[PDB]
Amino acid sequence: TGRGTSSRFLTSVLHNGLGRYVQQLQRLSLSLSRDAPSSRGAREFVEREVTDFARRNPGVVVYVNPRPCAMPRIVAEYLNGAVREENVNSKSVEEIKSLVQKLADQSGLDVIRIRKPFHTDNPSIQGQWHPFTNKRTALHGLRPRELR
Amino acid sequence: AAPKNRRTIEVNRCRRRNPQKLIKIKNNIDICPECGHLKQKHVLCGYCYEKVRQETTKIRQQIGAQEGGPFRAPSVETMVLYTGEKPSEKDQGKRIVERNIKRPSWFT
Amino acid sequence: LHSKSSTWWDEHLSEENLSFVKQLVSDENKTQLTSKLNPLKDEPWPLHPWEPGSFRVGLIALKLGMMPLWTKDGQKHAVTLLQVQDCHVLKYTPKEDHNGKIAALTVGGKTVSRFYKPDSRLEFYRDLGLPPKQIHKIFHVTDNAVIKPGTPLYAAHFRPGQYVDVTAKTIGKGFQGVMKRWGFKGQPASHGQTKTHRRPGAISTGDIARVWPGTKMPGRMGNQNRTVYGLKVWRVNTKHNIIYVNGSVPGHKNCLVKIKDSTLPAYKDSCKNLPFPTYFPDGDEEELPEDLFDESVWQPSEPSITFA
Amino acid sequence: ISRKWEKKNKIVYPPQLPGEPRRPAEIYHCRRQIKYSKDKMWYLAKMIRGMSIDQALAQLEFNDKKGAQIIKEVLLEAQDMAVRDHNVEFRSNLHIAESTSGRGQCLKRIRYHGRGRFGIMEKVYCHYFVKLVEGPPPPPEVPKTAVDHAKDYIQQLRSRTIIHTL
Amino acid sequence: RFRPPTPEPKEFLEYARKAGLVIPQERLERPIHLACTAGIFDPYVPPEGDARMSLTQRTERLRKNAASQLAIRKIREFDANFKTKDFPEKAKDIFIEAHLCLNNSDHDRLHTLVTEHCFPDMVWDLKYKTVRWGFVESLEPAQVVHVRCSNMYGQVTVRLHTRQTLAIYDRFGRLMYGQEDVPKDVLEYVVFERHLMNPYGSWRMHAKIVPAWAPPKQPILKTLMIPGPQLKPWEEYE
Amino acid sequence: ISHGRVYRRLGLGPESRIHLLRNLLTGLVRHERIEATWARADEMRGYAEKLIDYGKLGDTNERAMRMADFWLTEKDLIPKLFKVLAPRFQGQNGNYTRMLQIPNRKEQDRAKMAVIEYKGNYLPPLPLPHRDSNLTLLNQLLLGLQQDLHHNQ
Amino acid sequence: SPTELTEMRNDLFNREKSRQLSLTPRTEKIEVKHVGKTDPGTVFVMNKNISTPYSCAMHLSEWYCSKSILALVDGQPWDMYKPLTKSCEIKFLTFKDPDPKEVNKAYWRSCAMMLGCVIERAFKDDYVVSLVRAPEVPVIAGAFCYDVTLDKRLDEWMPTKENLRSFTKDAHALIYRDLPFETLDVDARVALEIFQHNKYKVDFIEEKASQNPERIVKLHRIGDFIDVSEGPLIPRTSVCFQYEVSAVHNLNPSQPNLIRRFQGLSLPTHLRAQFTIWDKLVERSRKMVTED
RNA sequence: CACCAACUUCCUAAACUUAAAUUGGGUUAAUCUAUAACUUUAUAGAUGCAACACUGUUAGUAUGAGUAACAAGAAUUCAAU
Ligand SMILES: [Mg+2]
Ligand SMILES: [Mg+2]
Ligand SMILES: [Mg+2]
Ligand SMILES: [Mg+2]
Ligand SMILES: [Mg+2]
Ligand SMILES: [Mg+2]
Ligand SMILES: [Mg+2]
Ligand SMILES: [Mg+2]
Ligand SMILES: [Mg+2]
Ligand SMILES: [Mg+2]
Ligand SMILES: [Mg+2]
Ligand SMILES: [Mg+2]
Ligand SMILES: [Mg+2]
Ligand SMILES: [Mg+2]
Ligand SMILES: [Mg+2]
Ligand SMILES: [Mg+2]
Ligand SMILES: [Mg+2]
Ligand SMILES: [Zn+2]
Repeated sequence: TGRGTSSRFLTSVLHNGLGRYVQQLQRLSLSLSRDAPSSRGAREFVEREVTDFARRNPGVVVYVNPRPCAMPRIVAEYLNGAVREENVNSKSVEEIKSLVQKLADQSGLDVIRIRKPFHTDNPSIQGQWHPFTNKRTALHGLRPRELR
Repeated sequence: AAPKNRRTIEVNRCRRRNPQKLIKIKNNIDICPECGHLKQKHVLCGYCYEKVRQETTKIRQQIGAQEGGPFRAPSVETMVLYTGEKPSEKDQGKRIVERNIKRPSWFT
Repeated sequence: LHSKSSTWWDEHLSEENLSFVKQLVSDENKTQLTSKLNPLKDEPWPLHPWEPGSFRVGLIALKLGMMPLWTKDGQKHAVTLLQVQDCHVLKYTPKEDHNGKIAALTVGGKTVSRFYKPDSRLEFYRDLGLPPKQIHKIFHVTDNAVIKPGTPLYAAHFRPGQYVDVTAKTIGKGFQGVMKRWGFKGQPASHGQTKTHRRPGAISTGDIARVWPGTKMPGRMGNQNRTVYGLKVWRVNTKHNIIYVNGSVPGHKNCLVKIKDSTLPAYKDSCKNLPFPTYFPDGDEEELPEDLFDESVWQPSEPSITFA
Repeated sequence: ISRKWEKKNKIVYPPQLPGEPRRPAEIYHCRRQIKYSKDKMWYLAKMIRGMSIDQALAQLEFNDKKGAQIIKEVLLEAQDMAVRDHNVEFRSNLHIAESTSGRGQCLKRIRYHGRGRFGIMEKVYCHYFVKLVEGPPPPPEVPKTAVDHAKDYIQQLRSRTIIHTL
Repeated sequence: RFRPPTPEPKEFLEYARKAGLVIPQERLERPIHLACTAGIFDPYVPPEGDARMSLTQRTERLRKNAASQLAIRKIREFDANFKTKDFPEKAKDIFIEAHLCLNNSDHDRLHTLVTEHCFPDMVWDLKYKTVRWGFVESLEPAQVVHVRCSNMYGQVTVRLHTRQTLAIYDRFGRLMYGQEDVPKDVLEYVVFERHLMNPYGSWRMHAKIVPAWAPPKQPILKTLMIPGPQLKPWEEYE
Repeated sequence: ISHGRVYRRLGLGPESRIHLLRNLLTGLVRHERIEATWARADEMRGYAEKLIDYGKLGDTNERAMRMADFWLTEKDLIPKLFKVLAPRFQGQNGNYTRMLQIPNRKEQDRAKMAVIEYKGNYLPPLPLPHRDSNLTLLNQLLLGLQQDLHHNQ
Repeated sequence: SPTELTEMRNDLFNREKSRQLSLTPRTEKIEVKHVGKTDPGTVFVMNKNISTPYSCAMHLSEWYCSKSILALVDGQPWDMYKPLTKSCEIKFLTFKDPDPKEVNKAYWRSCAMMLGCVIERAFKDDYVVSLVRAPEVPVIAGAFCYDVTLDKRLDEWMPTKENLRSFTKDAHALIYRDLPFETLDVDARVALEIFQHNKYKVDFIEEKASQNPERIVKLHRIGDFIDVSEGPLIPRTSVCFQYEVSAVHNLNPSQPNLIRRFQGLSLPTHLRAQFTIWDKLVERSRKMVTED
């Protein structure tokens, strides 16, 4: 599936940790049904856990839309422009609470194979190896067998 | 002998799109100066030739009417004359075929 | 159309210019060929003497046909007639460039028209100042035997009594079977043989599960370069530049052949007597008889043979 | 069935602004249900690809295949409508952008055999498609030169990275 | 075994044309309904010099009242409100509004602003085209010029002198006939019509009259080739 | 191997070849211009040339009469050969027949065709390939070269 | 600097094109009838002062476009790219017509005009090259000639075999460019301004202006190069296939100014010559050509 | 005088310890009915309830293959000579 799928390298949206850490998640949309067995758990999330999540994350704008609905859905939008949608159909408060926190911590970067666990922009301090390093010079720079 | 395996489109596509099997482009096509229709360099024009043969059929029709039957070929030279022309002294004693139309420009 | 079009020398020539160009092209052939008739007076390259182990140039000739010939012993020998025709030396390489130990000379014979030839070949001859030749061939020549390019060669370059080797393309037989290509026996005509008379038998054995490379099979027969070794020279006709060579020569009549001294062990250094660089008629040291014969040959106009 | 090729001629683009390159005209034409094999028709359709209208007609007029005459008629029909209906100013200012053969709706019959046996005959039909674009034929492809090949080799070398490390 | 050869039968015409058929004419049980009549009852001949004038014409019509005003009486008999004093203005509204539809291509509205002899003469040669018609000021006021009547139809030719702009384009947006935006003055005679009898009949544009003495219209930008006679090998040019 | 053989294999066999060519020759003599396949017209051209030679020999020649009798199946043509065609070609030493290639036959076999005729006939002239005029650019330059070469010796 | 002259001359040439093009307002249709042997009776309605004889050939087919080198508009030869002015009769002339005299002259002039362009830019900017005239010589002469006055420093210098070969290498590069032969009929006033520096051109311009009732002169441009012309010219520089600068002969009575005539030979794509025939015709094109 | 090497074992996080006829258990795709839901869902009750394979059945389309094989005597002035 690696050859059947795309890949990328480890990265951050705007050098997130260098100067100041900024939370990537910027919007949550939750659509609910006032009376629907599938949306019962999501309803309890609004009653109990939505306000506390909203306060902990003041940079995330949260929209709650009770409406005649068949499946409750969560839409998460990020600064880099990624959009993620989740079925919340017939999930407990514990599952929806767990899912919502995972979305906040994530970045918009696509969840695909990451080629290397590490990444540097300044790999070398002392100079990158080239074939001449560890080769001693010769007087007058005479190549082998040169008469002069 | 029967095939042991079905042949793939990728194998077949190489065989039937090989240059050896493609239609070769022709460099010998040119125009007829008189009619402006296309012709090959080494063959006669099919449009100018069509004019000649249609006139030839008309003449051969007239010859048959004059003879009136099989095995009536003359033992003397033949000549064709068009309206407004009369036999010359050199034309004496030669079968004359008469055509209603005027002398064609090409025919001399 | 703004595309490729075909042309040939005659397409745009008028009726009058058609004859004029023909006479002009033939006129040039005359003047060019008479310019090279005198090699020795046109800065000839130095003429080294013969030393053992030398190899001199050969000639390209046309195959006229065959005729009978007799010796003073009464034996009849079928002989082939080879005509040396517009044979000139064309190119010289040194030992280094040819990559052999020995050097190379390229000769060419049988001048041809100039009208259906590539521009490349025509430029090659225009530099050399010769009309185009039908065929090129390469001869291995030692340094002492090098001859300057543009030098004509003549049948007198060979003399009766020397043995020679001729190489030419054999007569083509087209695609053939296995009986006529390799002399396979085949299968019986009757007694139950079903649809197998001239067919190859078993290709190979069952074990190897393949056909060995080089297995003899039906294919295209003839049109190959072959060489005949050790053919005696019975007579040379200096007037018409005809060489009489014992026996058969590969190829059809009017086929060009390559003639050079024989490379067989016996006649290793027989070119001592022959003109070592080549035979120069421009030198005119002595004027040759019209017909040169080998001593055993019975010449016509001689008294009838009486083995007294 | 599907007959989209005919409707491709009914697209209407909005008026172009004065400061914009003039859009070349495009004409789509087809002949449906030709009693001819699409495979055999491919060679004829292939040959005239990219050639100009007059060049294609010259090549077709001297071809001995049945499809050659059929393709010629389609091209003449396409040429006339281009001037008559698609505001093409010059007849000669056209080249064959696309030309391909498609399978048609065939028939099933019986081909008799020697021993009371038979096989399934197919009476094959094909379609022929062309798109004509106003303007001279695009220039032919030029093979890559030795210097062109060498530069690509050097780019291949320069792209290299140290693999599986920091 | 096998399957049977069913013959498996804009198509009936070919079927019967190849086979050939006796198509006896049929008497239409319901008579076809016509809301307008092809042609003009009396084609008004525009007097010479009627253009390039920078009311006298209206006086001439008053003189022709012998053959025209009597028709107006009939127009009043069925409506009793058709006054040639105010009609000129209403005529302009139709004309201007009708032509505007072409820009949108609101063929729906046109059918309510033109008759069945003008719609085919306004849209047929504009399919797969994007016209752009705009009305610049009118040089002089419109004037009635001829009123005729014949189930019963009445036509009131109107004379208008206005300035307009037209910029027809191809499918590909390329310009074909006109200048993008440049006014040109036009003196055209329009022929309105109405079905007096029908309760739901009104005034719609029927046709236009082209004086012989009119100047030639602007030519198309593109250059045309008119093919000469095509000759078979038998024939020769003359 | 068919090296050196100067005949095509036509018809049902050797006899059938002669009869097929014989009918074409009989048509050519009667009509003086015939259309046939290029291969068959090429095969019959040689007999067309030689037939005129026999006519030249003369009416009184018995060998000519027997040969003319065999080849002309319609016997009215025998006077024509001896008294019309042969007198016409008295001056010429050869090349009595003119053979040209015409477009391929439009009959689903796409045969290669040719029109074969006797020279000097009364029919409308064939549209022969005509060479360029001396007034063309290339011809004039060649004409210019010719004048200089002849005038200057 | 020579570059300054080319830049200034080009601007006036470009300026004149716009001036005359602007002078003609609107689009006017003209009836031009095809009077040629083939496709007779065709009538082209074309735009006045914009359409050209080539545009008429465009309608018929691509064969006319390739094969038509000149056209007779009312019995006079017209450049294929020269705009038409009025309703007229048009006929297309090719190299292979029975009477190609007009085509032969037009081709011969164009080859000489190309020869002038190559020469001027071949020599180093340090030296000075002055073109004097393009002589009118019959095709029978065997070569087209162009007269040039070079710098005094070169009066004792004669081009070598490679120098004439290089001159030809550039001509076979002008051909590859495939440049159209632009045409203008311009008043004497503008022509003199574009050729003010060259005295030889000025007098030539005067002779042509004197001949015509008006002061109209014919100017032709190949890329940057501009020149006066004796008459119509070939549509494009791609018509040529074989080109050759053959021999340079210095006119003997040339003491006040050493005027050197460079000769050449060319053949179109339509009438190509075999390898040997080219040789002979070129050798015969290396002999001094007198003007008659 | 050693190195290399099978998650054998350690390490971070986890996990709690071995061909296959057969046996025990936890979920579930689809559709219908009851009552709800209202961009396609929930709890129950039901069933012709899930196919990479039976020389499976029907239909379609390939491969072999544009291959094996098939056909009209000639010319002309053409229900003709
Ligand atoms: Mg492969
Ligand atoms: Mg045997
Ligand atoms: Mg047998
Ligand atoms: Mg093996
Ligand atoms: Mg049976
Ligand atoms: Mg099958
Ligand atoms: Mg053979
Ligand atoms: Mg043979
Ligand atoms: Mg383990
Ligand atoms: Mg198991
Ligand atoms: Mg089931
Ligand atoms: Mg299935
Ligand atoms: Mg099986
Ligand atoms: Mg199955
Ligand atoms: Mg198949
Ligand atoms: Mg096979
Ligand atoms: Mg077969
Ligand atoms: Zn013709």
